[PDB]
Amino acid sequence: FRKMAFPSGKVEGCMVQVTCGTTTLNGLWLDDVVYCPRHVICTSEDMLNPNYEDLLIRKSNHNFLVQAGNVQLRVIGHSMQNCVLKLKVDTANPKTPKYKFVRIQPGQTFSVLACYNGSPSGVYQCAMRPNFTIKGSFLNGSCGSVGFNIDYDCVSFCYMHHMELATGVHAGTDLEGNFYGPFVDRQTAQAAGTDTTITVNVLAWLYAAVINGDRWFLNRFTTTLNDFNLVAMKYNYEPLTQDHVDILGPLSAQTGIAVLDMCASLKELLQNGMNGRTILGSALLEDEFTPFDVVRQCSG
Amino acid sequence: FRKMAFPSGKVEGCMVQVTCGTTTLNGLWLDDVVYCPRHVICTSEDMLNPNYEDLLIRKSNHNFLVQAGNVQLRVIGHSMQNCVLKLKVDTANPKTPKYKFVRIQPGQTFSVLACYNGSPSGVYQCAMRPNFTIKGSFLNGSCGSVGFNIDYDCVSFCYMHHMELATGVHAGTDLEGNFYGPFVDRQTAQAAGTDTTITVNVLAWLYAAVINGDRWFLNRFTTTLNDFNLVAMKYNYEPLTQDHVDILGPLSAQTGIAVLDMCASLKELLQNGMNGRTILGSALLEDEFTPFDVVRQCSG
Ligand SMILES: *[C@H](O)[C@H](CC(C)C)NC(=O)[C@H](CC(C)C)NC(=O)[C@H](CC(C)C)NC(=O)OCc1ccccc1
Ligand SMILES: *[C@H](O)[C@H](CC(C)C)NC(=O)[C@H](CC(C)C)NC(=O)[C@H](CC(C)C)NC(=O)OCc1ccccc1
Ligand SMILES: [Mg+2]
Ligand SMILES: [Mg+2]
Repeated sequence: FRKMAFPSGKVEGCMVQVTCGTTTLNGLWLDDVVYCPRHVICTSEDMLNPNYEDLLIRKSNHNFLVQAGNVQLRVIGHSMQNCVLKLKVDTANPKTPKYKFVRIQPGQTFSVLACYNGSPSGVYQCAMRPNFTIKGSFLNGSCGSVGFNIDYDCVSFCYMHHMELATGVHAGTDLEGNFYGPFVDRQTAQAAGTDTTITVNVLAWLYAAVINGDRWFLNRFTTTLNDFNLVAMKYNYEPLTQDHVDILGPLSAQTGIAVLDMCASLKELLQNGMNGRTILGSALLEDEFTPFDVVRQCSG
Repeated sequence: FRKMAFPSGKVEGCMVQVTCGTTTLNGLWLDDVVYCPRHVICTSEDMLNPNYEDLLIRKSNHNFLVQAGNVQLRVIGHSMQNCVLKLKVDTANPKTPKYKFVRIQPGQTFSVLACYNGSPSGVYQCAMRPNFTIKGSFLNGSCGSVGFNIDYDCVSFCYMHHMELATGVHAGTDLEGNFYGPFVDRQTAQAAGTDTTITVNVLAWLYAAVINGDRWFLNRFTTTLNDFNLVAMKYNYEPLTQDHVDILGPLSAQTGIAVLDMCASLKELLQNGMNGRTILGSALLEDEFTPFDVVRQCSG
């Protein structure tokens, strides 16, 4: 059981480079539109307190330099949608996959194609934290890298990288420019607030462990939804609902282990620790696998 | 700091499906040759004790069905090289990237494009263990999935998946068909032997932690190569050499922390445990990042 990203080839064909002034970052080229973070128009001084409407008014189509590999795209229109800039270009991307723009929920996962200067660097699998941050690896110039899921042949774009809030914690928007969480694209200190552990993901991962022969943690107890959620609150785990029980149905039926039974095992993991032992090669409870991720990786 | 795979698009364009009899698996289509595990010619009974030379003699070009998406490739020659079958087809793959075949060393890393029926499923980053196994996620029909590294525009293929030795541990060949380790492509029980922790990778990861602000583990001590390797042997860590010290040079110079100083810190991590604390969000020492992987992810 590995943390698996989606194959990134369909997204690789959409990455371009966007330059305005001296600032360069990544753009997503779909049909005849290039999407990128609006702060590409900012100077370093601008970023401390930008008036984006005023700043964009001083830019014309020809101040936006868009480069797809080594061919240069002619910008014929520009528009601000929330925190994203949409650059109308004169050429439809011939590599445009079937795609949708989706806004994901906290606790769902996606792949990130980290890019620099319009060039792919690596791919990794992320979860949208309950506090709407992402724990990623993003260096300067990675802005505009996108997060996505693939359903057969259709790419569902769900995230675009905008900013680093603190060491190792990042924030961004959907592809309509709306930030996930309360963040703004301004270089002023911003609080993310208390995060929580994604309970249903932890349970899915425990099922993954059972499916892969790892079962030391299974205990003699059961529990109730309410009894468990009292334990969940003390450990800053999200409350478990019947919706979550339902989504775990494939895993509970595959293993013959009732969800409430697994909750009892999790509760004892929480109150007693792991005692130097290991689950699926990890010494902490992993919460960045959704139930679908587990079924997917166990279905091929 | 995330475990990052290479962008998989260049490899996606080379995956095909290979069927012989009822057995189907993945093939790698490069130029006018398709590479795949030779056990595609085996029945379930054959796999218990195959005579591959005898079994292949009963197959002609037309018993090999090769499918690239929905177009079918005409097989005009077949050849066994070690444990790999090479199927000469009548069409060069128009998506063939610049590529090399390389045989990696234990402790080096690579990306795996897990595939089923010739179709990409996911990508993840792996290390070749010191005992020449890989800890991956491979279901039935994943054989022929390949491991690779990318240097700018050139794909270095280094691994092809052949078999599961035990729950969660896998074995395979280079692209010349030579198994990594002592394994054979036969369904008989096979020992992998004692694994060891990749010391130089652990040290690189500790540097990654310092680069990312995580430094609680840094201590007041230093040590010597010989003193440290006495501690390494007791904990089944590979001995550290001056070659390894040299490769850590970029990280030691970036952080201002001497390698032997970090070894002292690692030694105390080893003898005292982690005391419920965390390094880069992990509760165990991670050894599947090479020094180059760390420089790469810290260089963009
Ligand atoms: C885009 O490529 C780049 C990637 C970063 C990893 C550098 N992002 C930005 O340039 C972005 C532009 C502003 C207008 C949103 N700024 C940041 O991401 C910035 C980087 C940190 C290291 C300063 N983060 C930020 O401003 O968060 C708010 C903040 C302010 C002051 C102190 C801490 C946090
Ligand atoms: C290819 O797609 C497939 C992927 C496996 C994950 C199923 N591999 C094989 O079909 C391969 C063919 C043989 C001739 C190498 N067999 C295995 O991989 C087999 C699977 C296990 C679950 C039986 N592993 C194996 O034979 O290892 C040796 C062995 C034998 C007996 C008991 C334990 C281990
Ligand atoms: Mg912005
Ligand atoms: Mg074989």
